[PDB]
Amino acid sequence: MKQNINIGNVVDDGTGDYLRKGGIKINENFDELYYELGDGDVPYSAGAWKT
Amino acid sequence: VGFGFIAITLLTMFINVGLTLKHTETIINKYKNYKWDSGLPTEYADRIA
Repeated sequence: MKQNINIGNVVDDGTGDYLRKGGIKINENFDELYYELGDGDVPYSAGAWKT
Repeated sequence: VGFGFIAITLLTMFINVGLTLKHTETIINKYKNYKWDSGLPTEYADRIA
């Protein structure tokens, strides 16, 4: 759920994941990770609480 | 005879601006835009830094 964006091994390798799949792998990771404390717009140095 | 007359003079100037103006040449370009939102699949590799 850290939603690790994976690369295959060394550079040049035909394997990878995608710049597409990274998309929303990248973004949710933000959302998921961030929306915890960042809870939408702005992160709270006072922390995020969800009723 | 019997008449004088009064004479004002004038001048005009005939000049080509436009013959110089033209379009020199037109060019264009071929690009591959990285939008994400794609898979690889066709081929591979190729250009490698």
